[PDB]
Amino acid sequence: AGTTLTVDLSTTYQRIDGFGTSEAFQRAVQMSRLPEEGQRRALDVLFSTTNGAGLSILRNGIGSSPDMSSDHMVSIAPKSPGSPNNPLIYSWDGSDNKQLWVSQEAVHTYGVKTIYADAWSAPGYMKTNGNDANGGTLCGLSGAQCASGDWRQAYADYLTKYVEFYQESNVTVTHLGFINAPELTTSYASMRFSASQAAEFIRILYPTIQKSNLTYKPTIACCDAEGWNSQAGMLGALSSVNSMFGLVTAHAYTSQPGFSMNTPHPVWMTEAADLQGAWTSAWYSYGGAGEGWTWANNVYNAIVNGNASAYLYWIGAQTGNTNSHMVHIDANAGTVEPSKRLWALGQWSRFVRPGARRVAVSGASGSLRTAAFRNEDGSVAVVVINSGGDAAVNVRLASSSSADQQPASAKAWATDNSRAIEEIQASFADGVATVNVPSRSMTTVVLYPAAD
Ligand SMILES: CO[C@H]1[C@H](O)[C@@H](O)[C@@H](O[C@H]2[C@H](O[C@@H]3CO[C@@H](O)[C@H](O)[C@H]3O)OC[C@@H](O)[C@@H]2O)O[C@@H]1C(=O)O
Repeated sequence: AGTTLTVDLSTTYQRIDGFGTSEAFQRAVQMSRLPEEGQRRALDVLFSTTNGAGLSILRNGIGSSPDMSSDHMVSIAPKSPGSPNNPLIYSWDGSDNKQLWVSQEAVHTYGVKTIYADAWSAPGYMKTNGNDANGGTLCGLSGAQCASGDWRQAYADYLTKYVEFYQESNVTVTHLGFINAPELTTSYASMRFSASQAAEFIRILYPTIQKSNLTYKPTIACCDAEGWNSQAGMLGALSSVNSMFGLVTAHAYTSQPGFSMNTPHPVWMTEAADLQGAWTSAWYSYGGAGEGWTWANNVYNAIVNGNASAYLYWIGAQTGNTNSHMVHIDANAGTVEPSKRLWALGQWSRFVRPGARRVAVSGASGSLRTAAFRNEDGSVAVVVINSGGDAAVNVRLASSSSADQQPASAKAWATDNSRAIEEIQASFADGVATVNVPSRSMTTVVLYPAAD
């Protein structure tokens, strides 16, 4: 009588903080160059819960560079004060590489409440190599002594000031990172920390945040390693400072998020993309690296197998013809073109809202991959990734709690080769939703308590 998926609300796993992306390295500046119509279409496809992906997290870069040449993110303190005991020279431009505008829109127009500010590097004058690019380490960490002096507290004060500048512009930074890919030396903003050096810095940053006049004390994150395997390798050294930070972060480049890390903290997958793959907007062709289907399955893997509480693609909107970004902007034409990778992330984010709890679901046939989430508002979202033909599915709840009320209505949306989070029939009868899950799709079925 169709396949029945039964949600067990009494078996719970990780909280979901949400889904998102970045506009770092002046990708936000590229959005700002669009006509007003195009700016709003780019902001809608990213953040709109009615006509967009409903992304619920924005990752901002804490600019390290002396200026905005090339795609560099200028620092709030680009000029050296000479000694780390001298006051830092802040030169706040009220733009932050156009990330403040994107943030203000995300928060005030679209209701986003999670903002993750992550430094790729300290300013060059705070580092062993005197540059924010080409690796090097923060002056004054163990094994990183500098003629210029110990810049560790100055770096903590600087990160705190950046958060303060966002606060005074009506945006709360909720999460704060001080490194990115700390195993990697690159030709752009980059900075090398060992796990011990990360733990040493957290000892200094934590009391700096805790003692500050910040209205909201942001959660310290570590360490945006390039994969699960590399980040897992840092957790031993980090365990001595588990009382001093509250978020573990890693990318999906050098390994996949396929296992639960041994950490007490929530874990986010903060960066993945097909960075160099030829642009495609396709949902499904053959399961290649850029296809919407592939990315819908990557998010599934990170949440169900990696115990991720969040999933961020690298870039939202950007110019150029690789899959590093979800949304193509043609600066000439003033056009915005979402790939089916944007719709893949949205097929999660629209229905699995911040503060959702992952809950057990059973009944899936071999062609179906399923997961279920109970939202803070009591709505229950059930993900079905269908690798087979169309599949008639029934969705129902069970609980061991008599406080859990039966749902009063259901709706369903699908993304596939012809649909972008398009509503499909959800035939509801006495607590059960019946849906025809399209061939080669990700479908989400949501059961709603009565608003009336
Ligand atoms: C087609 O060039 C693309 C690059 O090949 C690709 O790596 C990316 O380059 C960005 C760079 O992205 C980093 C990817 O590695 C991560 O560890 C790191 O966090 C990211 O920052 O970021 C710096 C920026 O200057 C490069 O452009 O995207 C390139 C693109 O043009 O899309």
